[PDB]
Amino acid sequence: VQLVQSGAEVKKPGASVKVSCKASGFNIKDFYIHWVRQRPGQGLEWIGWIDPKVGNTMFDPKFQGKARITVDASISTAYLELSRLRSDDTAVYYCSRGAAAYWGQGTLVTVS
Amino acid sequence: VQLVQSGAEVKKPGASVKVSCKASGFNIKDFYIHWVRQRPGQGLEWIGWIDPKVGNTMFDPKFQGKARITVDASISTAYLELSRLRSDDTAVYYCSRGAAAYWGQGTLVTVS
Amino acid sequence: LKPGTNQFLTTDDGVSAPILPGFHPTPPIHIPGEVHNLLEICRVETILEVNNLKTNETTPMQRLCFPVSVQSKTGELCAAFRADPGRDGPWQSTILGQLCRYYTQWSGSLEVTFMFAGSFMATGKMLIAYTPPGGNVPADRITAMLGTHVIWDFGLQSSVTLVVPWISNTTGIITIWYQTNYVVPIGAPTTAYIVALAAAQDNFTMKLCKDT
Amino acid sequence: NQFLTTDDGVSAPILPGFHPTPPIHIPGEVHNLLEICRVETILEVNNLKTNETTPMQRLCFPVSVQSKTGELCAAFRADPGRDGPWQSTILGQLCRYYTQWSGSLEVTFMFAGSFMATGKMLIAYTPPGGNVPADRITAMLGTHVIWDFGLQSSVTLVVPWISNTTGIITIWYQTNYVVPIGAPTTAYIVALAAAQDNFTMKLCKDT
Amino acid sequence: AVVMTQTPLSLPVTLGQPASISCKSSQSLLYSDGKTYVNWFQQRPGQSPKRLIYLVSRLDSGVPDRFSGSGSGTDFTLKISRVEAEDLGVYYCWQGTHLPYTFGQGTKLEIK
Amino acid sequence: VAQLTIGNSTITTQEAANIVIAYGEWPEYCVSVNRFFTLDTKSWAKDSKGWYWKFPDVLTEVGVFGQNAQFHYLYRSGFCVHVQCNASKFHQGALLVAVLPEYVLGTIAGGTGNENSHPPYATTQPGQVGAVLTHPYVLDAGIPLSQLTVCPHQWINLRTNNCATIIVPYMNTVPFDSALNHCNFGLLVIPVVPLDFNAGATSEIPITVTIAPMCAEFA
Amino acid sequence: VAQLTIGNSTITTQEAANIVIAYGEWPEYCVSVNRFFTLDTKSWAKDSKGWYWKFPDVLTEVGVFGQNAQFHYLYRSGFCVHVQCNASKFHQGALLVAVLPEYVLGTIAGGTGNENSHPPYATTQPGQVGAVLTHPYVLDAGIPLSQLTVCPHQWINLRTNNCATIIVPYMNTVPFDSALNHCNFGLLVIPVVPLDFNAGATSEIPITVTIAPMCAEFA
Amino acid sequence: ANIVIAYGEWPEYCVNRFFTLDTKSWAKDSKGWYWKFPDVLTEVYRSGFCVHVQCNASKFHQGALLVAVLPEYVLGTIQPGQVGAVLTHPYVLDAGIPLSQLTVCPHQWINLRTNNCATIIVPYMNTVPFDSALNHCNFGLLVIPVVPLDFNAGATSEIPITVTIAPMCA
Amino acid sequence: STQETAIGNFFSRAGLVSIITMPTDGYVNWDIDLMGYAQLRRKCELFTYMRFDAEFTFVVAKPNGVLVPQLLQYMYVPPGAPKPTSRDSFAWQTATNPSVFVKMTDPPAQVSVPFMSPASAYQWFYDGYPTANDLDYGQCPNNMMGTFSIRTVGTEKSPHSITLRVYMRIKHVRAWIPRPLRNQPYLFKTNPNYKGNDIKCTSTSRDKITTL
Amino acid sequence: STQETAIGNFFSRAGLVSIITMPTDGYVNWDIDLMGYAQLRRKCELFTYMRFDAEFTFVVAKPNGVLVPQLLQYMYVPPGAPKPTSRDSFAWQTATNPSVFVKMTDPPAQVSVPFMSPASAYQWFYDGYPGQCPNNMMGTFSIRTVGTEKSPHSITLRVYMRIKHVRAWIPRPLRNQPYLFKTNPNYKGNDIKCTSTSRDKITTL
Repeated sequence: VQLVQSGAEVKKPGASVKVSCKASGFNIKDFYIHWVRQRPGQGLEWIGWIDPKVGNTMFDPKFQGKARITVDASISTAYLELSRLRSDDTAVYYCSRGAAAYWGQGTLVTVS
Repeated sequence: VQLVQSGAEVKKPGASVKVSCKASGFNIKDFYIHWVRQRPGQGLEWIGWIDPKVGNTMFDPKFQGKARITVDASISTAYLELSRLRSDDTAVYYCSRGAAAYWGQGTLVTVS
Repeated sequence: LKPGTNQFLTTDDGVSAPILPGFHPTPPIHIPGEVHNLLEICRVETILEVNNLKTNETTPMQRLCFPVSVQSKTGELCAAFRADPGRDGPWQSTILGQLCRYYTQWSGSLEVTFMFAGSFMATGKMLIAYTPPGGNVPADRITAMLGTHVIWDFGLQSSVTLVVPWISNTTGIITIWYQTNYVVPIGAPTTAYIVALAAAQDNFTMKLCKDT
Repeated sequence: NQFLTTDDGVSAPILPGFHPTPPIHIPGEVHNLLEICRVETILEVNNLKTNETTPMQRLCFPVSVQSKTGELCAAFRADPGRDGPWQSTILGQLCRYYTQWSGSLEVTFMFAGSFMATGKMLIAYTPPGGNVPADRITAMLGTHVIWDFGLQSSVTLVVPWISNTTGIITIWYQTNYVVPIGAPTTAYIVALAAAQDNFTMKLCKDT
Repeated sequence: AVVMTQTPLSLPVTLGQPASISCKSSQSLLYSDGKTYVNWFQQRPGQSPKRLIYLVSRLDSGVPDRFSGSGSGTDFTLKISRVEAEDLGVYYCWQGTHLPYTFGQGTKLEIK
Repeated sequence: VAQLTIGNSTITTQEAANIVIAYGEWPEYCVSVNRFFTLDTKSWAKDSKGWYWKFPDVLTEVGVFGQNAQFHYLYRSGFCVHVQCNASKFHQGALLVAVLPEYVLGTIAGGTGNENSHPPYATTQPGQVGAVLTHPYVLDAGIPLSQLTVCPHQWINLRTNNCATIIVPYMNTVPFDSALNHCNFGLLVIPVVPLDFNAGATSEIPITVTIAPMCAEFA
Repeated sequence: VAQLTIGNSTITTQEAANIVIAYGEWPEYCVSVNRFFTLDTKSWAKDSKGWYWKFPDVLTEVGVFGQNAQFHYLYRSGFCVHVQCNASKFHQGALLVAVLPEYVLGTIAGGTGNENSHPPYATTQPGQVGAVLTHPYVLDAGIPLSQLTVCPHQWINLRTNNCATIIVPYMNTVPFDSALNHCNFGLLVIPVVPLDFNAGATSEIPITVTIAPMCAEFA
Repeated sequence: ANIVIAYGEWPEYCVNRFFTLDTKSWAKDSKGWYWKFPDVLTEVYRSGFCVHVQCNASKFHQGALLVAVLPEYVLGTIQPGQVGAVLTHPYVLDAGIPLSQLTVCPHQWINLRTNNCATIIVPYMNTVPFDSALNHCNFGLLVIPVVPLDFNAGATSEIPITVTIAPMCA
Repeated sequence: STQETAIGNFFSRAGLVSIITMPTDGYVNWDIDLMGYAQLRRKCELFTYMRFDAEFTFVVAKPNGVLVPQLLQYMYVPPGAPKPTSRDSFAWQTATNPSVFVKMTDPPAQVSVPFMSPASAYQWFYDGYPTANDLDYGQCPNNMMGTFSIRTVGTEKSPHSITLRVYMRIKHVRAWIPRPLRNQPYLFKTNPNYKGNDIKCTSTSRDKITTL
Repeated sequence: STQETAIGNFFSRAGLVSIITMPTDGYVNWDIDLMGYAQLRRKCELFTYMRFDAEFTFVVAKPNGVLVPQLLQYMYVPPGAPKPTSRDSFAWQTATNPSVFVKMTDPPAQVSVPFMSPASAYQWFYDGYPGQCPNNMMGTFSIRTVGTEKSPHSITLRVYMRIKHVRAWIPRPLRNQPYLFKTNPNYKGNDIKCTSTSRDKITTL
């Protein structure tokens, strides 16, 4: 059971990207899927999780507007759609079911 | 430039699956993306292509109802959604931009 | 002698003994401009501060108007601000937003007018779009027109009015989209400014007095 | 110069400039508490000692084919203030907030068996200060109705007067339970109780 | 707007001596329900993070039982019996009581 | 037999005037919505405990009742429910259909997923399929079933009748509200007398719910 | 100045009765749709050749005009167009706005992609942004521009006026039709006299199109 | 015919010539001017006033002015007569009144795109019906360039502003 | 007669809602809620929409039962205004908050407060979340009457420790939409939770159904 | 409704205007003052001509808030009469300056004073010279104990004040800069605190 993700991206300010998170083995509609961030040279942060059964999605106050989590049951993905990027949004992003079981590799994004 | 795809799937009759086709390097909104099939021990077949600019999708008469091609511009995918599978739909599926440049690896599906 | 007597209530009225009973004060004289209700004050147009950038505390005279120019492509937004007179931001600078600090709850409808200030030879169109509360800011122009909007043309009139339907106690977002690019002939200036104004309608009322 | 606890009077308002929200008509306004004591609520006649584990069975008492004709099936007193079955109804909970009550009551039953069942039962009520009957033939001599659950599924019995030794209501078997092949064997009877128009309560006290 | 603090910077350690990393909060992290909720995560330089402690003092498939944790109410701590080489990395606090989930400042383990 | 049809749907109902109007007030006021939305069929087993649906979240996903009105989201609506249980003449049992306004389910369920890594939150919008009750005797709140009949209710006795309709008006402190946050009332269906049938017959009796709004305003 | 508003939108137009009714027939018949949908602004450069939009595909994606009516898809509608060009008093040029019914573009374009592995197909639904013409003198068909004025038309001369409105009724052999397949008419805007301006001024003059349907029936 | 009457009261009762002041030149970086009224008249009782402000500019200039009267205008630490006086920090006028809320007083906008005339009729406003003139000043007229002037190079650099006062039966 | 059982005579009696002790910070901020002593709670729950104003009374004496003059002050904050945080904070001199000034040796104070909900009636049961779509977790509404704040008058600390009780009547009640009672014991002050494993049945028990 | 925002409700509620401390000369001459605490000042200046009478109330206690049965006198002088200068001066026996005599254990005193301007309304803004201050004064109060030698009880008191029958005659803009003095509208010259808060980009939400 592992969560594999997409590759890195290089973008410009004001754009909108969406990273992906593959599920494998375990069913996608059971666990919450959290999303965390790490600015380079800064401690781990948190964005928000998603309830895949009905669609409850809730975010940290900071990124209230910017972020958007969606889930697909057929291909078993979990997307995090950022929007209106600034120079502060260069970081590695991870998707992890609950906290313990597994996490995925880092996906660095570049806005410069 | 290569088209990587999803893994194999084992399903039951009457279900609906969707394979995926990753783009890489080249832009997704320029070329047509065809989809072909190979029943085991049978010659190559054809399902239908998609015009990614506006959304023109057209299929072979045979699978007129069953199939459904969609494209996503953000994550650069190309999905082929089959539906109402019978015992005849066990085959390898490939996605290829135009015919020549590249094709992707085979994705075998199982309905038994 | 019931309970509740012998106390000093702060907000109680009543007749108190006058200190100078023989005194007859000066009779009034008609002077113009008597105000009875505070809602006469909240119905005049005052300047909004839409261009409240972080680089304007040094020279604050530029904070009153936001610019338009020829170096901007068509279809992109120009400015955006929320519509709630109680919070911080642009509504602190108007007479409505200062008299709403002094009350807790308010409701009613508002109106926002703009005024072009360029030369006589300039021409172009801009789209004033308003999204209702609990919605989302539009991503581009084609999703903004589908809501409530007016199309301001500053080659015909120099001032247009946009009315906000209802606010109470997530709020609305007003956006200023470019419809066409700025058109000027030889000799006219390049950039121009737009000054904004805001006041309330007749059905604006407040209650539950508080202190700032 | 005293703070009597239960005295009324005009007291000085804390916010004289405040004008509160005007009312809006919302449905269901209740003026007297006797509108609440006139609706039928479930009794708990089968309050045995072996039901604290699964309390859903406490709402209905059974009838069966293994019972001979003319044997008492169940019984209960009629006073909403004391303990026992009357604690579970809305009348018996609002009578804990008062001291003296009087008036007339009504108790309705409702059969819940299959469509093919037939038989008769005798609902007998003894007045206060009398005695519980020993068998059926001394029970029919008093006030009683003969419920037949092959014709109607709900019958009503009215209690004449209670005040502040009380009445005893008995459910006698008149005929045995009759069922065809394929029908179920046992059936349940759910009871209901409410008050009449002349029920009043007259002094306030806490529970 | 809860905040967390950790014992600062790094406790230089050697092969076999305890570390005693501490984490202190601003308000009690006990939910209405009986459970109190904290977690500790460890990330090795160059890999995704992993969960170490469950609830306040329980372990989940972490073979070394060296990691023991303890505490309640305002303060929490992790006492390790013997720090092996594998244990080098960074350490964080995660808290679940209030809505803005908080991740800790982050400390370092170093050799002397 | 009566084929009641309004708009697009068509349903069959008995010729019985056994309707009950909640609190004696018809829904009074001040095109493609006034139709019978019939929900999923719930199967009544031998040891089931009861089901509940909340309103007006029950018509949010299916249907367009709560479609964002891009002008403003002020709505005000009543309803007309229909519960019916198609059983034979050899089954027996009794149901209790009642609408209780402003229900709050204290009980908590784990929900779909956590790893003791957030407090497990609770779901209070069952939506389309509804949800089973946990402890009936208390109705997932402290209220006793016994006294549930103080609200608007109707009995479904399988011996006599298989229909129960309740007309419920709008009941809230404010005349209009934002829909997604609120939930006005809850319909409950509780098997007070359990089902029984001799072996060999059908094991699950079906239950069908039909909803019809009464002039949901948007002005 | 006149603030014409109908429904939700509000636009400003001159007080000129220079309207032209196509073939002398008002659109006669037998709520949230009668509003001014204003399209994207096309920039008129110094060497541009012309633009065209097809109808009623122009309001299919944007808007809900062609929303599937789940009953049946019989529709019948007219239109009211508005072309305006905001230029200064030092520019010069002339436009020719005309609606030609039943246009067929013989010319073919490669389209977005092929590898000489299917015959390159052609696009005839420009949709929202329109599309540039290739050879104006023939209008992508053999028709000569010269004679384009036999259809309903209006001149936009930058010396005098900057507005041109055409009222076009419904024109088809059958009274109703399936929308997606068909396309009734095409609006064309062709710079017959080219733009000129002395160096220093603005280089691109804008063009704004505004559409308003006239009681699109669905019955 | 765009006159504005201050507080809706015409000056009623119980020298009549247009005194025109000196012309003030509006530069590219000017901050604004103000005249205390009884005093201006003095160098050149119960009385009204009538003030006209006009700016003769071309159709290729751009800018906006805000003419507003203000009763009992008292200033921050610094009686100007004909010439007037400049402002020190425009944003706060000189008493911390925010410019933004100046429009609560009687006012009129001078936008160079549309109109170049603004007249305000102001009645007598004081606690006593009569007073002395050399000590007291009733109101102050303010002209502040809220939107700055701009022009392309080669045109005239200074746009003129002319004020004309006319008494109303003193 | 039938008047004794009316809605008016069901809530008319006064009863203490809280006990406040200030021994030797110097101030306390007692929140207002009918809830907080159990008996009343269940009574109120009889209905789901209530509307009423209150009338408070404060009796004060030393813990020991003797009196000593010490002017006190009972500052009342309306909903939305900021609460005091120290004995010498800025809030105590705010005009908008009314207060009474009474002596310990005097008869007890009496204050009436009108209902200040933004809606038309109070709700003891709210189904949704406090926030279009749900945004945060919770099952509590927004209805309150604001806190009271009690402290001694002066600069330095009082020599004596004081305790007080607050009694409250309810008047002019009206009610709407009746509901069932509560039998399970309560567990918290805001949500209707109950003990899961064991459920106390409503009635007592007997041995046989045919007993008398 | 519209009655809550009227001019009568916007100045009705009372507030303290001064704190007077007399520890162990024996008297104090508190002048009348409305520009004394800041809050009222802002509110008051919303207009330039006001007219109102007041209603005062003096609550008195020891600094630790314990009452002592001791006598007081709150002498009130009108505008124009000379103020007292010593504890045993000649002014304290003058009949034309009214005074109240209240004990400390009594309920607090309450006095209303009508507006005594020679003009018809108060002026918070005067342009001319009498200086840039007008001549509006409503007298001063004078508080002392009653007796010949010093009372052995230090006292403190607060003065609350209501405003009745308000009327206003011209409106003006508000004030954003902090104040510097009690009589003139000066402001800090070098730095000016802009009224609004700030954001980083104009196109932010």
